Amino acid sequence: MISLIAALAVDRVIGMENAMPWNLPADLAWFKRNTLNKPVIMGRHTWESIGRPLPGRKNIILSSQPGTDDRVTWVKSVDEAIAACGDVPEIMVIGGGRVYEQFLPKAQKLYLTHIDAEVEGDTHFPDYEPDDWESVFSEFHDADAQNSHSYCFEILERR
Ligand SMILES: NC(=O)c1ccc[n+]([C@@H]2O[C@H](COP(=O)([O-])OP(=O)(O)OC[C@H]3O[C@@H](n4cnc5c(N)ncnc54)[C@H](OP(=O)(O)O)[C@@H]3O)[C@@H](O)[C@H]2O)c1
Ligand SMILES: Nc1nc(=O)c2nc(CNc3ccc(C(=O)N[C@@H](CCC(=O)O)C(=O)O)cc3)cnc2[nH]1
Ligand SMILES: [Mn+2]
Ligand SMILES: [Mn+2]
Ligand SMILES: [Mn+2]
Repeated sequence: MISLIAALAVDRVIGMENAMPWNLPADLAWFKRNTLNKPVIMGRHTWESIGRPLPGRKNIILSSQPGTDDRVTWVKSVDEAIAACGDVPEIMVIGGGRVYEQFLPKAQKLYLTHIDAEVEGDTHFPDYEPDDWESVFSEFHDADAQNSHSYCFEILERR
């Protein structure tokens, strides 16, 4: 099973200048809980944005060029990325925009955080057809002293 996990600001913005400009510790904690002990697939730009391997996960990087770091696994196509995960129950695709586009048709589950923040950005999450997806979990949180915007955790499953 393939799942996508992402955090979306208003208008599906997910990034600007190869960064995420907000800081929401509760959402990073949610990301860690839902990805720990699972393989994670990311594109090369997202690898450069994170800047280090994510511990406790098999890190798989898509790039058309040879890898430059043997602490992670480098693959050259979507099918190779999936194969490199082995026989696991759930593969997590962690972006960015181009990677989400390619994996969305193959995904059964979306873990989305909707952040109430207006962000200028240059990268968006794919347009997804709402009729294809059932909301099975949602949890709203107001802003607090640690998290400066309100946010909604949602899990959707392909109908
Ligand atoms: N808010 C969130 O949830 C979230 C999550 C992830 C990322 N982001 C943001 O998203 C942005 C990065 O997204 P992006 O769309 O620019 O880049 P991306 O999807 O991270 O990376 C694209 C790169 O991945 C490689 N790639 C993708 N598909 C491939 C394929 N089928 N075969 C081989 N290589 C492939 C290519 O690398 P080569 O050029 O080396 O071939 C391509 O240039 C940043 O702003 C980041 O902060 C946000
Ligand atoms: N909901 C969600 N939020 C994100 O911030 C996110 N980010 C990415 C890609 N970028 C990043 C950037 C940093 C870290 C990171 O530092 N993660 C630590 C945080 C642990 C914690 O804060 O409790 C990790 O071990 O996962 C992960 C992914 C992909 N999907 C996402 N999905
Ligand atoms: Mn092929
Ligand atoms: Mn197999
Ligand atoms: Mn806000």
